[PDB]
Amino acid sequence: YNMLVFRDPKRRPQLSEEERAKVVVNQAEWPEEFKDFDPDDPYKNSPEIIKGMSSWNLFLWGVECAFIYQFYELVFPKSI
Amino acid sequence: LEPMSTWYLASWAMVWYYAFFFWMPMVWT
Amino acid sequence: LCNAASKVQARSAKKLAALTDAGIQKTISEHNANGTDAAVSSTKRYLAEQRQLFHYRVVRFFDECHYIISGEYFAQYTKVNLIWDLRFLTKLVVLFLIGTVLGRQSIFPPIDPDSPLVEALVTKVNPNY
Amino acid sequence: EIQSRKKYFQTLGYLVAFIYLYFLMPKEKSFSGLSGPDGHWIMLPKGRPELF
Amino acid sequence: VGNGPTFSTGGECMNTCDIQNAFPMNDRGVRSSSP
Amino acid sequence: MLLGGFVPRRFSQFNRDPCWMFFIFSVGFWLGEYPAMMIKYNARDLVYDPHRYVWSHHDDHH
Amino acid sequence: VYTRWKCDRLPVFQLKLFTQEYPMHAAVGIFTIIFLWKHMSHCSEETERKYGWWAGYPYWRDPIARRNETKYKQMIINNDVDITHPKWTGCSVEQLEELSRVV
Amino acid sequence: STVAISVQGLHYVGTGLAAIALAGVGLGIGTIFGNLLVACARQPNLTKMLFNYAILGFALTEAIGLFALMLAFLMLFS
Amino acid sequence: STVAISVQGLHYVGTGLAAIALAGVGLGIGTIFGNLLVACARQPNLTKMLFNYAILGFALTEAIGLFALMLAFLMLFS
Amino acid sequence: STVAISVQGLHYVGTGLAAIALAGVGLGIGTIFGNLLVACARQPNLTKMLFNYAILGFALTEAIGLFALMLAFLMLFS
Amino acid sequence: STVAISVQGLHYVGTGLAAIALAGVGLGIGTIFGNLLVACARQPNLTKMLFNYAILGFALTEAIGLFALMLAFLMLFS
Amino acid sequence: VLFSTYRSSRLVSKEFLHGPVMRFRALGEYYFQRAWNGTLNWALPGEYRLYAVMIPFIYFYHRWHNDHTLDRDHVEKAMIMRWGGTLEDVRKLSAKDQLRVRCFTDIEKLYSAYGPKDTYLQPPGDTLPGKDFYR
Amino acid sequence: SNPADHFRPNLKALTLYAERQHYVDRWLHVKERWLAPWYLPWWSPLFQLGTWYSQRSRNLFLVENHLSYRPYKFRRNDEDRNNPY
Amino acid sequence: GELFVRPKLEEIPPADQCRGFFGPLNDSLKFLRLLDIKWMMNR
Amino acid sequence: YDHLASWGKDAFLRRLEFENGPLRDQVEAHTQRLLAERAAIAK
Amino acid sequence: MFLFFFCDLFWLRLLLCMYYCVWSRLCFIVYFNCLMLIFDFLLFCLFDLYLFVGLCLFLLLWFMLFNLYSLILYYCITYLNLYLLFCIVFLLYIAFLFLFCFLCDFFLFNNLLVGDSFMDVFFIRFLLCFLECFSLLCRCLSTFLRLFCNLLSSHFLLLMFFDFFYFIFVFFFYGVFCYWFILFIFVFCFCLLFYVFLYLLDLFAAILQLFIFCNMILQLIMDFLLFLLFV
Ligand SMILES: CCCCCCCCCCCCCCCCCC(=O)OC[C@H](COP(=O)([O-])OCC(O)COP(=O)([O-])OC[C@@H](COC(=O)CCCCCCCCCCCCCCCCC)OC(=O)CCCCCCCCCCCCCCCCC)OC(=O)CCCCCCCCCCCCCCCCC
Ligand SMILES: CCCCCCCCCCCCCCCCCC(=O)OC[C@H](COP(=O)([O-])OCC(O)COP(=O)([O-])OC[C@@H](COC(=O)CCCCCCCCCCCCCCCCC)OC(=O)CCCCCCCCCCCCCCCCC)OC(=O)CCCCCCCCCCCCCCCCC
Ligand SMILES: CCCCCCCCCCCCCCCCCC(=O)OC[C@H](COP(=O)([O-])OCC(O)COP(=O)([O-])OC[C@@H](COC(=O)CCCCCCCCCCCCCCCCC)OC(=O)CCCCCCCCCCCCCCCCC)OC(=O)CCCCCCCCCCCCCCCCC
Ligand SMILES: CCCCCCCCCCCCCCCCCC(=O)OC[C@H](COP(=O)([O-])OCC(O)COP(=O)([O-])OC[C@@H](COC(=O)CCCCCCCCCCCCCCCCC)OC(=O)CCCCCCCCCCCCCCCCC)OC(=O)CCCCCCCCCCCCCCCCC
Ligand SMILES: CCCCCCCCCCCCCCCCCC(=O)OC[C@H](COP(=O)([O-])OCC[N+](C)(C)C)OC(=O)CCCCCCCCCCCCCCCCC
Ligand SMILES: CCCCCCCCCCCCCCCCCC(=O)OC[C@H](COP(=O)(O)OCCN)OC(=O)CCCCCCCCCCCCCCCCC
Ligand SMILES: CCCCCCCCCCCCCCCCCC(=O)OC[C@H](COP(=O)(O)OCCN)OC(=O)CCCCCCCCCCCCCCCCC
Repeated sequence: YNMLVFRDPKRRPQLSEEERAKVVVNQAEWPEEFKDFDPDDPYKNSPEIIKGMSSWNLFLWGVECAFIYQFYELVFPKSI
Repeated sequence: LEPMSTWYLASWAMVWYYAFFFWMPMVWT
Repeated sequence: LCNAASKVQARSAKKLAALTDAGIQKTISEHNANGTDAAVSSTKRYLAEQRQLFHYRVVRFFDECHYIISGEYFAQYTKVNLIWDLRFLTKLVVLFLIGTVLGRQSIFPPIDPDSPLVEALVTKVNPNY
Repeated sequence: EIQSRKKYFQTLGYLVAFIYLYFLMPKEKSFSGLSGPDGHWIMLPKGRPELF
Repeated sequence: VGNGPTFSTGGECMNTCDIQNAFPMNDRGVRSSSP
Repeated sequence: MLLGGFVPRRFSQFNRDPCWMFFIFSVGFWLGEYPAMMIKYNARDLVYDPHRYVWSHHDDHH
Repeated sequence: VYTRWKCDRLPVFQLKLFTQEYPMHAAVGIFTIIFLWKHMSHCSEETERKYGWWAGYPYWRDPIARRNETKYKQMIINNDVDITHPKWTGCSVEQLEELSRVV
Repeated sequence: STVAISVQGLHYVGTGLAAIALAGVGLGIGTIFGNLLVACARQPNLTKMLFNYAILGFALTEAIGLFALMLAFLMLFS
Repeated sequence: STVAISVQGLHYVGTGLAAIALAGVGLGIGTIFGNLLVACARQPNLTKMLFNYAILGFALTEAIGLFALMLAFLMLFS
Repeated sequence: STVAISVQGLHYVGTGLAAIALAGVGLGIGTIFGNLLVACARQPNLTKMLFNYAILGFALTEAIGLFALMLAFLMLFS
Repeated sequence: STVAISVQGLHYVGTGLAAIALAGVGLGIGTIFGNLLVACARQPNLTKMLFNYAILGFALTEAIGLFALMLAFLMLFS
Repeated sequence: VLFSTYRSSRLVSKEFLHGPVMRFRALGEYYFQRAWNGTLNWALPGEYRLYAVMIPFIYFYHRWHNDHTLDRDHVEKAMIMRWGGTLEDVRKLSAKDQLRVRCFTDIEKLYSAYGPKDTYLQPPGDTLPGKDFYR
Repeated sequence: SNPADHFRPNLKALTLYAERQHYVDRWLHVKERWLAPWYLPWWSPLFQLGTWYSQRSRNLFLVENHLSYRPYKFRRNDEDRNNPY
Repeated sequence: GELFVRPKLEEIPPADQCRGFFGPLNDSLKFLRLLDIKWMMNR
Repeated sequence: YDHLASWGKDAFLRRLEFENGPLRDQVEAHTQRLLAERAAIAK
Repeated sequence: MFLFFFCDLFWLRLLLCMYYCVWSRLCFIVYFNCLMLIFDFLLFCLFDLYLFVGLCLFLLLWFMLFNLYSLILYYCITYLNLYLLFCIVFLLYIAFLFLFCFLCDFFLFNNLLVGDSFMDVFFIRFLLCFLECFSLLCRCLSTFLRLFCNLLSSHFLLLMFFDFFYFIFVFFFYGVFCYWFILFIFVFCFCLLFYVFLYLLDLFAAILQLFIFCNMILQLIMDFLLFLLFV
């Protein structure tokens, strides 16, 4: 998949079909982070860097910073 | 336009000459 | 006008079927069987829960105030708490500015009568605004 | 080891320089005169009355 | 295992590079990123 | 050279990496400055400078 | 083993690089520097007023005049120059006094 | 008698003339791609190589159009 | 004597000249498609890769036409 | 009567006219690369040799544009 | 009435018009080399002779360009 | 004999500031020393996060510099020329008046060449002060 | 005009002025100080390198006899084409 | 382009074969070879 | 590279370790089977 | 007059120090042709044909740090002056030319006299030699002019389009709430498309112009190189 121009790398298969069919999948040994692993969304279960901090919260934080940058002089103007 | 100007061309070109004679060796090594 | 509506409905149906949430699918099936609206029911449930949790919010507020005043909050202070406090301060500042703008009901400070800018007010193209 | 130490010191110096340039250094020849120098002459003769 | 780096590659694929022979090939047929 | 790295699948994943967290904060700043300019520079109480015809850059550069 | 880039210090490597690796380029660069400082190192006051200021020349304070005034005051004070000399004024001191009494 | 006149509006005329140079450049670029399509259909095995040469030609041809456009800005902003 | 004159309507003249820059752009685009048909007719299996390159050529040619059009509208409003 | 007039914005017109010469240079370059792309597909083994000649034409074709560009400056800055 | 006027700024227009003549010279050179590339692929064994003839054609076109520049410089100065 | 031409002549011990240097190298190496971080001529790396972090920071500091140091000069010139031609005359105004004037300057900047020209051209019959108001 | 103003260096800090006469004289003093000592004979290549080219250039300047007028290099105003003074 | 090999003494044509602006400057006109630039170029 | 141990592994490094680690064959098989199923469903 | 200023690379210098205190491989180069001049084996040159590699790499690094990063708004190209670029190209081109000339091998210039003995020497070949000698200097001038003009035009266009986009976005976004919202949406989508297209075009053109800038110098060098065959 892509996010703007950034494309998610994909691992090339190395096993042939015959050898691949003989592989037994045991997700019990997999880490909890990667279970029901999906190439199209591998980070769905990945933990958040900060608990309770959503992406929308950061977006709103940036918007608030912009609003401050544009409106602070309106409330606390300073002379030349 | 300053890009077509010459009233301070020497000082302006000192940047390139410094890069060539002093910074290129550091990048080289 | 009709083909577009059918296409939008089909896309929404595909997306609704795509989700693999057991609770959401179960609620959707139950409401479809009963012919009711799931989203409205969820809204009413949330409003009822909030109505029943008001005094819980009050108690939590007092407990948090005691926790902060006691100094226990700063004893275990970490970088994450610093990040949250910075977010909190930013929201406080922006809210203060918005409150001032609304309080004076004008983006810019009003012009005093003795200011030389009064002419601009006199020369408004549309006095109504 | 040598390069790591040298680059650490260079990084500190460049950080200080960047801060000073982009947040403290005023631009020369300001219209109001409130910030920055307007230029001045140097290498002026001194103690050479015969020069004039 | 650790998070340490390894022999640098330069963002190159060794199965098609001009010096691919210098990189050993494993059983799976993938040339190594290093000697 | 755009070879690899963490790539969030959607908006909600931007919080799974500090670098993308900073990126989304910056994007929020970028996009939210425009509405701020809309509100500030299209305000009812905004008034043109009475002395705007006293001087302008057009006469200066001319 | 010995290598210029790895064993020599930075100034030594710089001299070696620009003397035994790129000497002609260095010579041309020095020539061009000399030319630039010999023919492109002057700016008249009018040129400075036209293009020498970011937002425009602030005629309301004329910093060029103040700069020249400081320059000339410093020169006169340090060099002990008698600006009342006839060559500067074109007239004798007595004529200067007569003019001062007249005006 | 000696009379000196300075017409301001002439800079528009010169600016428009320079824009005409883009007619050749735009046409020239289309010529390159036209040959590219007629060449890829004659030897598709080299399509990637041809596409590379086509792009190089596009820039060189495009570079000239920028020269004219620069003059347009110079006179339009002076 | 020093005389300064300001002719208003000249901006119409300059704008019209920039419009002529679209003659080559329109011709160039038509040339690309004409070549595309021949390439498709002489190599019918490559009906998509050629189409993509034709679009790419059109985009670049359109870009040149848009650079000129910016001056055409800008002078018309100057 | 003897009247001398000096119109001080005419150098814009001459500069634009000289800039028009760049249309031919751009068109010629596009023609060169169009022939190059359609010639490589015919004799790919000599691709490299053709490219050298193509650049030579560009070197001998871009130079002419410089003269016209040179005149533009000699009149734009005077 | 008899009125004699001497406009000092009309030589710029003439210089620009003469410079337009180079658009044909540049395009002619592009045509020469475009055919040269085609001919070389057709019969690569005669590359040198074709290159020699192409140079001869370029020289003649360049000579015409020199004549145009001579008129341009004369009007620009005189 | 006075100074050595060889880099081997050490001036400090091998353990001087080892810890901070190791921390700095850890900062440098974690994201850059990777297979996917293939640079193009040392200037364009392959790690996406490097772009995502560096572009906003560069833009932020450049914009701060431009706003607080460069455009400020134009704003001050406009205020001075339009309100007396002297700094003291501008300072005679209040902070709110200066804010209004500076925001009008921002309006003019935003309009540029794509907007109404009455902002700097005085229509005939206008009662507002002209260019010779302070002369 | 405004778009053209965006192509200027953004980190100008200080500007210094100096007359050509003053620093040329100071350079001549330094050159004399370093070439004066007895242990540098006049026939040494270093001394000739220091002096001969400058002497030749100055002699060429003095010998110059031009029918046209060359305006002063360091006037107050050099932007007026119709006023060489 | 390619390597250049100086001609041998026997491979150099005689001076009399060279042509000037109008014609060869043979006997009774040899001293005119000095002044004829085109003859020198051809030689 | 002991000085890097404090930094640990990020999401991308954990993904790479999981995919190319000792469980690489299982992950490859699962991913290929899932992709084949999705392709079949699409058709 | 002595002006003291600084380049706009201090942060990039800091990043170079931080990320290159340890070695890293380089496999992608803008101008790779400076390393592979000879393609047929057994051919070798006694001239220092590989002397231009270091200068090429450094120039690529410098111009890439400046031009590519200039797409970021408010980033300054400190060296963007016509005569400064002229000085740079003069240095490089004339240095290589004087390296060839100091060799004091006049036969090296035999190829300047174009044509064969059949062509008239004075009226054809000599004129061609004159034109080629002029064309060398014209190539230098064209290189520097192209490098200057490409950047200047690209950035002018970017500034103008960004100004227009700012104007329409700020002063006409209210149309979203009005009955003519569709027109504004169409215009906004077109502006976004144009923004993306311009950024991609500039990114590609900067690298391509650097490639051409180095290729002109390499062509100058190659025009006077002679290869011997091993036996
Ligand atoms: C200067 C001062 C002036 C002061 C004036 C006075 C001020 C007021 C004073 C008091 C007056 C008396 C009280 C009046 C109250 C009236 C409101 C009320 O009670 O609402 C409850 C009522 C629901 O009550 P209910 O039916 O009992 O609910 C039962 C359940 O609880 C249902 O539960 P639920 O689970 O459903 O809960 C969700 C529900 C409940 O949520 C809410 O309660 C919402 C908020 C309620 C207050 C709304 C006030 C609105 C007042 C005007 C706008 C002010 C700003 C509002 C900002 C809201 C932000 C969210 O959400 C909604 O209501 C959704 C509404 C939005 C639907 C969006 C669908 C758009 C489809 C478009 C398709 C187009 C296709 C075209 C194809 C063409 C092809 C050719 O909701 C509404 O009426 C919603 C109205 C929303 C209007 C929005 C208008 C925005 C402006 C126009 C759009 C411009 C931009 C976009 C243009 C795009 C191009 C076209
Ligand atoms: C066995 C003994 C054991 C002793 C154990 C002792 C243990 C305890 C520690 C001892 C105490 C500390 C010792 C010093 C440590 C220094 C730092 C360090 O460790 O560095 C790493 C390293 C440690 O040594 P190592 O690795 O063991 O061995 C070194 C290698 O052997 C050779 O290295 P390399 O050749 O590879 O590289 C040397 C150098 C290349 O070589 C040079 O650069 C040397 C030559 C430079 C000349 C520059 C001036 C030229 C002027 C023009 C000429 C004037 C002529 C005048 C003639 C007379 C006129 C009358 O490389 C560099 O330039 C890159 C490194 C630069 C470092 C960064 C500098 C800035 C840091 C700023 C931090 C603070 C920021 C502000 C904070 C503010 C807070 C509010 O040391 C160096 O690399 C040495 C760097 C020296 C730089 C000197 C620059 C001077 C600039 C200012 C001049 C002021 C002049 C004023 C004149 C006024 C007139 C009015
Ligand atoms: C004690 C030192 C030695 C004393 C003397 C010893 C015995 C004689 C030595 C040889 C003398 C050669 C005479 C001329 C030969 C033919 C060439 C020619 O035509 O020359 C014209 C003219 C000389 O005039 P002249 O023909 O003798 O007759 C006077 C005429 O009446 C004037 O007529 P004009 O119309 O030509 O006048 C225009 C103007 C024309 O003036 C110019 O155009 C000046 C050109 C300067 C060229 C510099 C060459 C070296 C460049 C190295 C690479 C730099 C890269 C970029 C770096 C940028 C950032 C710093 O003339 C002047 O005012 C001449 C003043 C020259 C002052 C030289 C000061 C050099 C400072 C170097 C600073 C380097 C900083 C590096 C910092 C690194 C830190 C890590 O300029 C030169 O010859 C320039 C080169 C002078 C070389 C001197 C020996 C080496 C340097 C020793 C001092 C080092 C100081 C370091 C300070 C560090 C502070 C941090
Ligand atoms: C009168 C007012 C004052 C001014 C007087 C001026 C006199 C002028 C005389 C006439 C000259 C005529 C010709 C002028 C032509 C100019 C052309 C020009 O500008 O071209 C642009 C061009 C721009 O080049 P660029 O591409 O920007 O790169 C050059 C950069 O320097 C960056 O290049 P880079 O990074 O490749 O350079 C290597 C770099 C490698 O990287 C590093 O090393 C990193 C650090 C970089 C430093 C340099 C950047 C500076 C950034 C801005 C300033 C920083 C903050 C300063 C704060 C000042 C506060 C007032 O290393 C260094 O820079 C070595 C020096 C490191 C110093 C470290 C000192 C540590 C001290 C620690 C003390 C601790 C005490 C503890 C006590 C405890 C007690 C208990 O300039 C040059 O190439 C250089 C032009 C210089 C010409 C010579 C001028 C004469 C020397 C003047 C020295 C004055 C010293 C006294 C000042 C006192 C304060 C007021
Ligand atoms: C090899 C190819 C590389 C391709 C890189 C592609 C990057 C894709 C970026 C997507 C959009 C990013 C948006 C960032 C927003 C930041 C905050 C903000 O407000 O920005 C507004 C700014 C400007 O947006 P604006 O114009 O809307 O600003 C409006 C502001 N007013 C109204 C005040 C004028 O955003 C940009 O300038 C983004 C342009 C990015 C173009 C690509 C640059 C690539 C070259 C630099 C690479 C650096 C890598 C360094 C790595 C380390 C090296 C050692
Ligand atoms: C894809 C869609 C979604 C995308 C989202 C992306 C982010 C966008 C976020 C948008 C945020 C709000 C945008 C604000 C737009 C401009 C607001 C403004 O100030 O405009 C009002 C302005 C008043 O000034 P006026 O008197 O008309 O003339 C001024 C001339 N000196 O007059 C005008 O400008 C004329 C406006 C006429 C049309 C009005 C339309 C809105 C009507 C309902 C508004 C209700 C708002 C309630 C908020 C209450 C605030 C206290
Ligand atoms: C040659 C001198 C002859 C006359 C005698 C002068 C003696 C002055 C008193 C000195 C006392 C302190 C000495 C400390 C040790 C100095 C060691 C030294 O010189 O090392 C040079 C060192 C750089 O060393 P490096 O190049 O890395 O390798 C060296 C090995 N080859 O460089 C450094 O790190 C800098 C160390 C500077 C130490 C001070 C030097 C002062 C010299 C002054 C000379 C002028 C006369 C002084 C007279 C004083 C009278 C009281």
